[PDB]
Amino acid sequence: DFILNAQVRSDLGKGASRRLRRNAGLVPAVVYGGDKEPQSVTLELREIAKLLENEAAFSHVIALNVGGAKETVLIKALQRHPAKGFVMHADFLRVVADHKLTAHVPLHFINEEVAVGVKQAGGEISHTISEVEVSCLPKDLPEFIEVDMAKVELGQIVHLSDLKAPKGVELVQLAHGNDLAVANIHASRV
Amino acid sequence: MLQPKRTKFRKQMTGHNRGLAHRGSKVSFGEYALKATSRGRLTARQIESARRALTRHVKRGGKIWIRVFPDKPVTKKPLEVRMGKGKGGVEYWVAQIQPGKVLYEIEGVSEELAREAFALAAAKLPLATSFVKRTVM
Amino acid sequence: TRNGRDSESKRLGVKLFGGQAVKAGNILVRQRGTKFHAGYGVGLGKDHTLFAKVDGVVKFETKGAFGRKYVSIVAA
Amino acid sequence: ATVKVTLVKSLNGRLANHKACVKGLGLRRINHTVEVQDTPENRGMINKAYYLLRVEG
RNA sequence: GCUUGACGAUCAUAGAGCGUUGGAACCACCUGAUCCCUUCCCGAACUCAGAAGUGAAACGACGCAUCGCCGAUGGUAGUGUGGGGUCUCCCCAUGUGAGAGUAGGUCAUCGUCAAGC
RNA sequence: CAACGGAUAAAAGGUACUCCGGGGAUAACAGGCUGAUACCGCCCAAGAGUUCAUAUCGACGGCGGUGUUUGGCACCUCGA
RNA sequence: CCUAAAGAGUAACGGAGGAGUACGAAGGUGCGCUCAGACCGGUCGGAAAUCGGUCGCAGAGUAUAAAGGCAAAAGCGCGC
RNA sequence: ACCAAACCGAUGCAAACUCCGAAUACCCAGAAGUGCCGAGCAUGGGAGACACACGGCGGGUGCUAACGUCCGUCGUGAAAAGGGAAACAACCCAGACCGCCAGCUAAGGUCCCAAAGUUGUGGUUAAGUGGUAAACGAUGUGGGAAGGCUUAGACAGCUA
Ligand SMILES: [Mg+2]
Ligand SMILES: [Mg+2]
Ligand SMILES: [Mg+2]
Ligand SMILES: [Mg+2]
Ligand SMILES: [Mg+2]
Ligand SMILES: [Mg+2]
Ligand SMILES: [Mg+2]
Ligand SMILES: [Mg+2]
Ligand SMILES: [Mg+2]
Ligand SMILES: [Mg+2]
Ligand SMILES: [Mg+2]
Ligand SMILES: [Mg+2]
Ligand SMILES: [Mg+2]
Ligand SMILES: [Mg+2]
Ligand SMILES: [Mg+2]
Ligand SMILES: [Mg+2]
Ligand SMILES: [Mg+2]
Ligand SMILES: [Mg+2]
Ligand SMILES: [Mg+2]
Ligand SMILES: [Mg+2]
Ligand SMILES: [Mg+2]
Ligand SMILES: [Mg+2]
Ligand SMILES: [Mg+2]
Ligand SMILES: [Mg+2]
Ligand SMILES: [Mg+2]
Ligand SMILES: [Mg+2]
Ligand SMILES: [Mg+2]
Ligand SMILES: [Mg+2]
Ligand SMILES: [Mg+2]
Ligand SMILES: [Mg+2]
Ligand SMILES: [Mg+2]
Ligand SMILES: [Mg+2]
Ligand SMILES: [Mg+2]
Ligand SMILES: [Mg+2]
Ligand SMILES: [Mg+2]
Ligand SMILES: [Mg+2]
Ligand SMILES: [Mg+2]
Ligand SMILES: [Mg+2]
Ligand SMILES: [Mg+2]
Ligand SMILES: [Mg+2]
Ligand SMILES: [Mg+2]
Ligand SMILES: [Mg+2]
Ligand SMILES: [Mg+2]
Ligand SMILES: [Mg+2]
Ligand SMILES: [Mg+2]
Ligand SMILES: [Mg+2]
Ligand SMILES: [Mg+2]
Ligand SMILES: [Mg+2]
Ligand SMILES: [Mg+2]
Ligand SMILES: [Mg+2]
Ligand SMILES: [Mg+2]
Ligand SMILES: [Mg+2]
Ligand SMILES: [Mg+2]
Ligand SMILES: [Mg+2]
Ligand SMILES: [Mg+2]
Ligand SMILES: [Mg+2]
Ligand SMILES: [Mg+2]
Ligand SMILES: [Mg+2]
Ligand SMILES: [Mg+2]
Ligand SMILES: [Mg+2]
Ligand SMILES: [Mg+2]
Ligand SMILES: [Mg+2]
Ligand SMILES: [Mg+2]
Ligand SMILES: [Mg+2]
Ligand SMILES: [Mg+2]
Ligand SMILES: [Mg+2]
Ligand SMILES: [Mg+2]
Repeated sequence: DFILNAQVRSDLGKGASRRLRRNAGLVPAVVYGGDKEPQSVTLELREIAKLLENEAAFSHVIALNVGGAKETVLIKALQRHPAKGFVMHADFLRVVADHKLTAHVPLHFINEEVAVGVKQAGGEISHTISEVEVSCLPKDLPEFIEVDMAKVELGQIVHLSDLKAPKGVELVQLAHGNDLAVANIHASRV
Repeated sequence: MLQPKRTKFRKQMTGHNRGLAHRGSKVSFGEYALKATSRGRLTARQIESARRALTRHVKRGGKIWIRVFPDKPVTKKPLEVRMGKGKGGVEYWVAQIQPGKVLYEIEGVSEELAREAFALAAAKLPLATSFVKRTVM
Repeated sequence: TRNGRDSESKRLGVKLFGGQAVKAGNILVRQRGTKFHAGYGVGLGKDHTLFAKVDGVVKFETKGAFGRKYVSIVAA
Repeated sequence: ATVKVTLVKSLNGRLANHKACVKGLGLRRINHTVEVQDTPENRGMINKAYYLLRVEG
């Protein structure tokens, strides 16, 4: 369940933050958004990493319990160690009932084995992007955009404008006059 | 053997190789990647030799990306030659590698088949390597 | 080797910095081109040298359109 | 208002800046103590040469 | 207190793009080339003499963040001093601290004078 | 007067027949540091081996050892 | 110009390029004007000449290398 | 059916690229204190020296080889003894006016050679690791967070 526990962070800087990761096993974090001042918090490393193997971790709303108070936020950005890969810093964006928010939503490709371009002409699938940028009110934020490739002939290109979004969801990039390809079917490599 | 088609200058200083790779450390194109954990530099004969070993194992579908380009010329002074009298001629091209840099990527194959393919490539490279998948962020 | 040539260094740069007291005729900046433009009380030489026509204090302000950098002299 | 400063390490091999910082408080030899007033200018020479001095406060 | 015109302060949070809108006075377009003046040809530009027309264009005002431009907090990189290590590189104590990105902001704000309302 | 602070207006070579003052401030031999090179091992395994990667070999690449060859440096020795 | 470590200066038989001139107007001053390039239409030239229009703002130019500059243009034209 | 300027989006690199951009260093002004009683500057008498070495940091060259070579900036030696690093110019501590059969400390140390804890508490190692090493290999062993099966019978064995 999408729950996080955080404690208020008072000591800042490089020396204090390097101590949190080394000694206490914690992670610094930020809570900005809404109409409120940013608040600095810290949370356990083994708990933030436990939430991050859910598929809809960044596409679902979280109830972050800070000390004894509670509030509704969404994972906005995430910093990772370039070599080891563990999370080093995370910032949350507050959620307001009447306010549009942007998010990164993964793509589920379905019935690939049913694709026409594969059985008949012996093609190959190549997903080009596995996520999109959306913009919707928090009441109708989707967990995943489902892309269907059953009826795709060999050599066909699937763009953003070819898929279907739920009620009240915008594709951002499409709105800006740039519909970049999602997937394709191509002949075998050799 | 990769090398630039043409360069502005023929030679370069040795320089230094410091820091980590905060740029070029994500799986951008494929779904599984080979990441670098130690620093060093790949000599464009290792990059080719590790690509041959990787595509030969799969040899059924799939797509493969190379994310490292060797674009730093290095020289050697011939044998039985004193010190000085100019700078030596260019011998080969290398790519500077920092910890965390992603080297190869692949998709269109099984998750397990990627592991045997990257283990065959990792044995031809003079640095420690890691296997990573792609995350949303 | 077919490379061993260079030229003597010309000692260019800012000679008097901001807040300093100038006397008339003092040389302020030595330049190639006009990296600094002459402001109030400052003249330009025939090799883009900034000197002082009055006495006072170096200012070093950037202003106006084109985003230039001006050297001027203000009352001490 | 007044601080006790004692030199506890040698001045051999230090930077010329740090030698001048210890000499500016009045210290001459090891285990010498001096009672200097607690001014920001004096406090700034203690902090520049903190690793050589013991401050009793 | 408002509109117009001239001169400045400041150089995009001040720009570009889109839409609406003004002619009583001012301005522009405008009429004509006798006269002053002009075109390496030409009244296009410059100049002169004006008063039938029109706010079409240009210009001013008012709207919209679409592009541009500004832009936190937090974290990260680097770094002076002292000390360490497995020493081509990094770590600790202390001081300092970006660039990029994110939340967001922006369709400016003033002075003098002259004609009117 | 470009050998560009320009020795004179005006100037090339040989010495194994050689000579003096000096130098390990500087070379040839041997010693030292290094280890590109050389030699000896090891890692991965496409392939050869009728089929079978490792009985025997082993491409393309990688990691070391020894001071052992050709070198690099010029630390000792030119009152041997 | 880089090395050169954000004041100056800074070495190597280090990495790259130029000079040993030109101009009586290519100098002074007053007045006037903006480029390269793309696209559209147009008699032979035709991808590219001369012409008209739209876009553009310096991707042009600067006697001569490169660096730093250039709208009061330091760029281009004319009279004296 | 190969190739495709140009544009759109993602994605790396640069000593001789820059829409940006520090810490230090540097220049100036004003202030308290300290200075060995001076520091600064000027003018005169006398010089020596213009073969440098290594260690740390920033670099070129070499093979990010050399007790290699060439620069910038600190420290030491040169011209510096004493204690430590077994011995060991250049490393760490510390700068010797003379005498004492007095005490306290620095670096480094406290079983015997050989001065001082066979000191106290909680763990690890079985390799004489400590007391020389790399890719790579291995049911060596300690700690930690989670998983997959499992009395509808799990894993090894054994019978079809
Ligand atoms: Mg720090
Ligand atoms: Mg180098
Ligand atoms: Mg980078
Ligand atoms: Mg040279
Ligand atoms: Mg040169
Ligand atoms: Mg020089
Ligand atoms: Mg003049
Ligand atoms: Mg001394
Ligand atoms: Mg010292
Ligand atoms: Mg007219
Ligand atoms: Mg910050
Ligand atoms: Mg900061
Ligand atoms: Mg910022
Ligand atoms: Mg001569
Ligand atoms: Mg000479
Ligand atoms: Mg000279
Ligand atoms: Mg002779
Ligand atoms: Mg002879
Ligand atoms: Mg002979
Ligand atoms: Mg003789
Ligand atoms: Mg002799
Ligand atoms: Mg010698
Ligand atoms: Mg000599
Ligand atoms: Mg011998
Ligand atoms: Mg020898
Ligand atoms: Mg000997
Ligand atoms: Mg076979
Ligand atoms: Mg050896
Ligand atoms: Mg030998
Ligand atoms: Mg030898
Ligand atoms: Mg020498
Ligand atoms: Mg001899
Ligand atoms: Mg003898
Ligand atoms: Mg003898
Ligand atoms: Mg500097
Ligand atoms: Mg400089
Ligand atoms: Mg020198
Ligand atoms: Mg020449
Ligand atoms: Mg000119
Ligand atoms: Mg034309
Ligand atoms: Mg102008
Ligand atoms: Mg640079
Ligand atoms: Mg350049
Ligand atoms: Mg005295
Ligand atoms: Mg004297
Ligand atoms: Mg000399
Ligand atoms: Mg000398
Ligand atoms: Mg020297
Ligand atoms: Mg020397
Ligand atoms: Mg030396
Ligand atoms: Mg170097
Ligand atoms: Mg060095
Ligand atoms: Mg190097
Ligand atoms: Mg030496
Ligand atoms: Mg060395
Ligand atoms: Mg040095
Ligand atoms: Mg001597
Ligand atoms: Mg000594
Ligand atoms: Mg000793
Ligand atoms: Mg020893
Ligand atoms: Mg001893
Ligand atoms: Mg005692
Ligand atoms: Mg002790
Ligand atoms: Mg004893
Ligand atoms: Mg005991
Ligand atoms: Mg032992
Ligand atoms: Mg041993």
